[PDB]
Amino acid sequence: SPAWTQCQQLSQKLCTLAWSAHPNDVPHIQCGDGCDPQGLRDNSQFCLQRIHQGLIFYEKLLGSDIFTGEPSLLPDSPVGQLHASLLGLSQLLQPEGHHWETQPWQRLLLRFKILRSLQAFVAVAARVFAHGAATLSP
Amino acid sequence: LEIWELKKDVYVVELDWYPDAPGEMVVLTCDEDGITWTLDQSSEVLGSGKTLTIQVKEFGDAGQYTCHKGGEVLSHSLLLLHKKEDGIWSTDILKDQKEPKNKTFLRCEAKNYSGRFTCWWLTTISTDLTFSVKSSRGSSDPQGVTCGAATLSAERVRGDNKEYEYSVECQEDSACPAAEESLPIEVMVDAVHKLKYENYTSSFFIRDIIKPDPPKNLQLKPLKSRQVEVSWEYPDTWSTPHSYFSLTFCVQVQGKKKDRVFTDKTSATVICRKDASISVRAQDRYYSSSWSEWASVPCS
Ligand SMILES: *[C@@H]1O[C@H](CO)[C@@H](O[C@@H]2O[C@H](CO)[C@@H](O[C@@H]3O[C@H](CO[C@H]4O[C@H](CO)[C@@H](O)[C@H](O)[C@@H]4O[C@H]4O[C@H](CO)[C@@H](O)[C@H](O)[C@@H]4O)[C@@H](O)[C@H](O[C@H]4O[C@H](CO)[C@@H](O)[C@H](O)[C@@H]4O)[C@@H]3O)[C@H](O)[C@H]2NC(C)=O)[C@H](O)[C@H]1NC(C)=O
Ligand SMILES: [Tb+3]
Repeated sequence: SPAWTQCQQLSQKLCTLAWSAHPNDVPHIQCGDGCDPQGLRDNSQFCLQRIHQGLIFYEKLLGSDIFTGEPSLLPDSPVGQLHASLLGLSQLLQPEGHHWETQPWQRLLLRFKILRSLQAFVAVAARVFAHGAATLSP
Repeated sequence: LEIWELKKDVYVVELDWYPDAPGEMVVLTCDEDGITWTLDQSSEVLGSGKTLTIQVKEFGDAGQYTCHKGGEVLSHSLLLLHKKEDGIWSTDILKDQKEPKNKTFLRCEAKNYSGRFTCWWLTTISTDLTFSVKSSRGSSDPQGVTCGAATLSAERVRGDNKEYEYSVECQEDSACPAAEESLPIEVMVDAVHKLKYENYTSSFFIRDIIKPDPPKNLQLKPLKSRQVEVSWEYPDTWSTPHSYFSLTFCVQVQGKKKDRVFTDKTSATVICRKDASISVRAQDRYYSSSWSEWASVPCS
């Protein structure tokens, strides 16, 4: 149902961009979410829905005040393409008929904390789509 | 409390150290007459009864206290000191490796995502050392991690003095190799040198301490020119299946310039030359952790 090879290509680009940018209530790919190899065989919809939930989560943060305002991101910063690739991959995971979409200046620390958490998330997502494209594909 | 039980009959006394510090008042208990009390191996008797009160101000007040009844030992009480100066606990037993960051006393490493890892630490002390290691994932609701015994693993000579290396192996009880970690693993090491008690902690995610084993079965196959087909395989200790836990590689042609090639395949074609070697190392493809050690084979 999902374009596995397209998702593999986009998720691989996400890992590259996530590390080019940065060389509690957060969604995580937990153990019971079925993103392991055996879980993807039984049913991949559970994992792919969790991945989609994390993608829209990080997409909102990258477009929020945390990253839009100052200190202004360098004109050639990888965050711009990173936000676009997050939206590009989450769009590929939304099937028809389903609607899954649902103070101090020292907050540069939060920027690096979000991107560090993002690097871990897209790493697991990239492994899921690379494994699915290699096994769950015609 | 300022005095607490570390092990059976072993107690740590938290000492705020400064000139003329009052120390702590410690009350003992013997597990009814003739109940004399000694310190270490001196017959000088310091109290009678089941309870004994002493003021611990320095290391001379620490040691093994023993309640004695009629020339017969009944119980023991070892007092160790955890020294605190200006707010910081002493860190004299372990050497600061100072990398990747300052105040790094424990360094840990994993070869895969199985939840098993090894931690190392160094010291200039050669005798009278006792180490105890405990670990858990999370601090609020700790998840089980099982660690083995700390043993002496290496001994190097750095400068005039000698460095002593200790290691320990730990394994997460219920590991999930493919999941995205949200709670870090905590490693706690108790260190005792004679009567001095200290402890050290390290916090990390398994993904951040990954260092794969070198590529295995590195071989060369010349063609007919200077071209050569390089081939290798994933290491045996790496996480499976490889279609999920993928590795990326760096192929290097070096003679004692540097020609480096980055590839995701387990093979490559390079140009050999006189007295040069072909080296390959591995890294997690999707998360930039440590590179493996070089696997090398000489040309021709
Ligand atoms: C590394 O070295 C550290 C420095 O020595 C060491 O810290 C000390 O650990 C001991 C052992 O845990 C502490 O003594 C114990 O204190 C307990 C009460 O304190 C905590 O529990 C209460 C609820 O039960 C809370 O209300 C308190 O706020 C407190 O929580 C604190 O936790 C940490 C310290 O652990 C602190 O940093 C936080 O800010 C919190 O304030 C007692 O219950 C213990 O008594 C036990 O035994 C008695 C006698 O049998 C029984 O009556 C009790 O029921 C209980 O069984 C014990 O006294 C000591 O306070 C710590 N010192 C400091 C300065 O915090 C640390 O543990 C070492 N690390 C490792 C891994 O060993
Ligand atoms: Tb006190």
